Amino acid sequence: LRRNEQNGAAAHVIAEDVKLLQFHVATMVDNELPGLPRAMQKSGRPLK
Amino acid sequence: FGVLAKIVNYMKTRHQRGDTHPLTLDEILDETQHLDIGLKQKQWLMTEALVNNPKIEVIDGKYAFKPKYNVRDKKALLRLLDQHDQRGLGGILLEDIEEALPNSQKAVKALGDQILFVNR
Amino acid sequence: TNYKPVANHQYNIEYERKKKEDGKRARADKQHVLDMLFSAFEKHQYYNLKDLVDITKQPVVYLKEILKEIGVQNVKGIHKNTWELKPE
Amino acid sequence: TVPKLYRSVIEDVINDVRDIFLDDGVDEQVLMELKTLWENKLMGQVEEEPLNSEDDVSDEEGQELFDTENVVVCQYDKIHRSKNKWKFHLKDGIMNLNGRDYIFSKAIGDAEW
Amino acid sequence: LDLAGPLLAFLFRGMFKNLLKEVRIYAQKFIDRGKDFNLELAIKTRIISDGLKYSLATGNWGDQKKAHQARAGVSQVLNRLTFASTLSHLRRLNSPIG
Amino acid sequence: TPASESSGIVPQLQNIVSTVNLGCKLDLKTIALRARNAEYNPKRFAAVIMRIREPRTTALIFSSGKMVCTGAKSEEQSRLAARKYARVVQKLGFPAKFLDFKIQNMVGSCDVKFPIRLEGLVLTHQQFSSYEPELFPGLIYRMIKPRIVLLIFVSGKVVLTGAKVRAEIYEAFENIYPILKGFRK
Amino acid sequence: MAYQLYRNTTLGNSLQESLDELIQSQQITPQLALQVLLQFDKAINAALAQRVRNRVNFRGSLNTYRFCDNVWTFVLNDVEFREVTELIKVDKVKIVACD
Amino acid sequence: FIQMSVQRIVEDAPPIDLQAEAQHASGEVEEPPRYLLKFEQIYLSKPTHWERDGAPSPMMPNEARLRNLTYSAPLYVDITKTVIKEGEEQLQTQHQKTFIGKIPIMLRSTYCLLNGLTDRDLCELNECPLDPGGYFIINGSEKVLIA
Amino acid sequence: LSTMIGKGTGAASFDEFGNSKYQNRRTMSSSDRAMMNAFKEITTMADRINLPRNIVDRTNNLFKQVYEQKSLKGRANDAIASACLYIACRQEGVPRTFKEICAVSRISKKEIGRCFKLILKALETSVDLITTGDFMSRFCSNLCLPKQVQMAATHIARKAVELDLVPGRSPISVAAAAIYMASQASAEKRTQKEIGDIAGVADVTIRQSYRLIYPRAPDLFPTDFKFDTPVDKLPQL
Amino acid sequence: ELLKFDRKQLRSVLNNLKGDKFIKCRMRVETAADGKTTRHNYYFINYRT
Repeated sequence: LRRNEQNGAAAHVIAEDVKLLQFHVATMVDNELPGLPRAMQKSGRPLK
Repeated sequence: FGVLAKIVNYMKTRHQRGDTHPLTLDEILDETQHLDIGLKQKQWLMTEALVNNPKIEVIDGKYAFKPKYNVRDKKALLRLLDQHDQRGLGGILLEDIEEALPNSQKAVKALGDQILFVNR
Repeated sequence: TNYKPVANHQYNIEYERKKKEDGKRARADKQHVLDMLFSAFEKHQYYNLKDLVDITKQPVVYLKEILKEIGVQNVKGIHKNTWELKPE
Repeated sequence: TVPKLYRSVIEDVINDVRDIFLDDGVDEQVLMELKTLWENKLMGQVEEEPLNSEDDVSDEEGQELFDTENVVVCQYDKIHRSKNKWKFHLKDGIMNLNGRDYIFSKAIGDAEW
Repeated sequence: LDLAGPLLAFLFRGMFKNLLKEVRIYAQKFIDRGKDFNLELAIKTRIISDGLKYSLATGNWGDQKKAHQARAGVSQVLNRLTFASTLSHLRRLNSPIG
Repeated sequence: TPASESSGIVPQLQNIVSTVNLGCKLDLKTIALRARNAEYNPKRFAAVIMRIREPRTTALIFSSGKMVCTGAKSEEQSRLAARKYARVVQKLGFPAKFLDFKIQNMVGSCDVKFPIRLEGLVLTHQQFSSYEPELFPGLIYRMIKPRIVLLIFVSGKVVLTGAKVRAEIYEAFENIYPILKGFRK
Repeated sequence: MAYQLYRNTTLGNSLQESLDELIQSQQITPQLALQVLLQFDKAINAALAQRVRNRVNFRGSLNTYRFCDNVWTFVLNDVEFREVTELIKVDKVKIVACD
Repeated sequence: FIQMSVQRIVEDAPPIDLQAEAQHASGEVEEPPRYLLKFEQIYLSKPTHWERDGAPSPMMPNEARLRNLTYSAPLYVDITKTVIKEGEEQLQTQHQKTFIGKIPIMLRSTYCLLNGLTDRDLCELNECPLDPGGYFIINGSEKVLIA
Repeated sequence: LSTMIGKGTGAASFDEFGNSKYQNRRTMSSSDRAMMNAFKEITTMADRINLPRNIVDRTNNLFKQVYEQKSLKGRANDAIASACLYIACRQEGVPRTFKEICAVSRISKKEIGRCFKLILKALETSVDLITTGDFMSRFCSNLCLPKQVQMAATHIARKAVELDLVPGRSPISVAAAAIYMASQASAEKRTQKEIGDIAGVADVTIRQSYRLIYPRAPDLFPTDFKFDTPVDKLPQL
Repeated sequence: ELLKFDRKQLRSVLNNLKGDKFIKCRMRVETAADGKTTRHNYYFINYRT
């Protein structure tokens, strides 16, 4: 995010990181959220 | 279309060989050895095919060009692009200069930083 | 058990047909390709890019030089690359 | 059996195109004259620019077009080569050995170059 | 009741449709290229065995990917203490815990 | 005192590869029509494969002007054979030249006339040999000093390949002949 | 695909010379000779795989050749056509093969 | 189960139709090829075990306990290629045979070796004559399917 | 384990009461997409002939070191996965021939031999020569042969390679000739069209190696073997 | 049409000037000859900010 702002600002490369940064700071604290994806990949062990 | 695309292709390709003169319709069917096409197909492509073209140019009894209306000249790229700024007519794409002006990589680089580039 | 033909029954048959007629062909004087466009675009207006590859015998890197000379590309609201003749 | 085989081919073609002459408007007497006129006709270097120093290395091209060989048209099947050995596989051809016409179905031989 | 009849037939039928599904996936690539039909490759001999050994060791049931919440703890470990302890475990029923 | 403890039996080369560039664009469809001993299949490989019956070689005329001459015996015959194909092209009316000429591949052949133990040669020189009786019956040797590839067989007929100087063949075989002598059955 | 190479051979040229004479005599139309020549080529191609069963062997040496447009034009010299009856030893023969 | 259940499913129609693509404007298409398979009868031989050398060996139920092996039998099937291809080679039959996998086998069954032996033959192979069956062996662990 | 089955403990195939949900995984690795499909092919290919897991575990470790170096990127994954199994089988003591590998994969023998020389260069690992006594286990038990016949064909191929009786011939074809010699001298006589069918060699391949060891037939026989058929009445083929 | 730019490229450039409090917008809701709602965005240099 700091690298994209250092070079060309553009528009699609900035709005995508904002929507992604909010996703990481939300599922980390309050994981159990209805109607929203969670930090889940392919392992299987319940995330603490 | 297929017939209309073939007439326009041969009309511009032969001009780049070394012939700078207007042409009609009987000359194309004679030089390309396509005269035996019939009488119903020759008249149908004379008063309808070349008439529906909105960019066609008729000087007197022949036909001119349509992708470029300006004559050939050495010092002409800078003067033509200057009129678009003082009058506000727009701009000219790179594909229009490379097609009408042969070898445009020499006149652009010789001017220096007089023409700005746009990354699309 | 099974038989071991020191190869593969699904690959040996393909090698016999691949060596009969290879796609590596030559090209010269752009005239035969343009003449075959009238026999295709006469039925329907537009067509698909993959359909012109099977009819003609030119690669993708070479077919683009002809389609961008007497035609123009358009999505036609179907996302797929749709080529058509120039109406002007 | 060779002269008799050519007679069946002639009759198979003449009798076949009889309906074609009737569509244009040609009398049947013209077809009889076409076969009669056709039957009679049957019977060192120091500089890296010059190259003239290594001349006289090829043969004369005049030893090919002088009407001395026998033209034979046919079709190939398999072309195999190995160093100086040249394999040939021909089939369905028409020969002409000094006027006398010949015909065959297959031709598998060998030659060297 | 559900013994070794209808229960084992469900596992033999569930992986049977998966066997035909895996062959159809390899069959879709046949019409794309255009070679010869290969049958000894599309037949997988481990995907079916992995679902039968896992469902009869860890006590699970079903196909794990979908049905695995309605049938839990079906198979257990045979206890070996007394001669009557083994016979009692081999002839013990159960219930879907209501 | 000689270099080795035996020496003898010098190798003999039979294949010399050399390329040359013409420096001009020529129509490949016209050369095949005017030539008398040349192949040109556009549906297989776009090249003019012209052969003549004097050096027992084979020319591989490409499109930019590169011509590969294979089938020569020595380094002098390869240079003479490359100049014969350049004259028949200029005679037809093509401005052909003779630029960029060098030695490419020099395949040789020899025979030690005694068998060796291939089970001990590949085990000791593991970083320089590679033998596999199931794939191809032949020990492919590769030394990192003369850049010469050797093909040791079960009969001793070693075939050398990949070389640019004739002195490299006489040097690689001299430093490897006494080594194979110690592995006598 | 029709093979127009047989029209310029011994059997083809002998028939074209007789058809050209009837044109100058004001008896047939110039558009009629096109249908007769096209019909002769279709009837001669089907007779090569029905009425033809006999074969012949050849033996000689290769001289000059030419390959262009999928046409194997071979010009051999001193070729002896090995046949069980008619044995003719020619000095030079031309073989033009096609696909 | 290993007599009627494994074949009742196959008795229906395991094979499915498969038609190739049309691909027009490529010469003479006529009809695209159509391949179809066909089964017949399932097969289940004696339970064997292959070692690290790829050699068959009789799967002993007592040896599988000390080695912690899974008691299973190689399951076979009859595969017959009854394709049509919709061409000039109509009505053709090709027989094949491809391994499909194993199957768990319960002790004291009709396919095992230690089922018709008396007390004199069971004690020779180091086996308890008073210990019946009714349980599977998965990696040496004794597992049973509770009804 | 078949597919994946991971994350979303709560996923639990949720579908309310009609089974219409359950999303699927997507591009979670990007760069490691071509690597995930390699472990599934090796595990499946090494199961049709029933191979131990120790070879499979060491085969997957060989592909990890090659993909990490990124030196053979321009190559199909089926060719590299079919070549790593040949190395792991040799390091254990029971190598596998190239015939059985091509019969269960879409890779020819020429492609395996080309990729085999590139793996040993980037990883630097010595190899070992194949033997004939280690191949007398999977081929003898297929034709239903006892222990006496199996132990008789091993001494023939072991003594022939020491005195140099068939130079240049591959041990694969030599092992097939020792079985035919031991089968005719017992009660389980087998023809050449049946022995060469399983090994993969042609009918004329065994015939070329049978005439070389024909004069040394009574010499290569072990001392502890019942001669059911005399060496004088041995058929010649 | 004069600048020969793209629909997605010109919009990103005009949004940077509007976001920096340089130019504004004046929407219009009328009716064309076809009978549909035509909306225009007149952009001019506003020196009031």
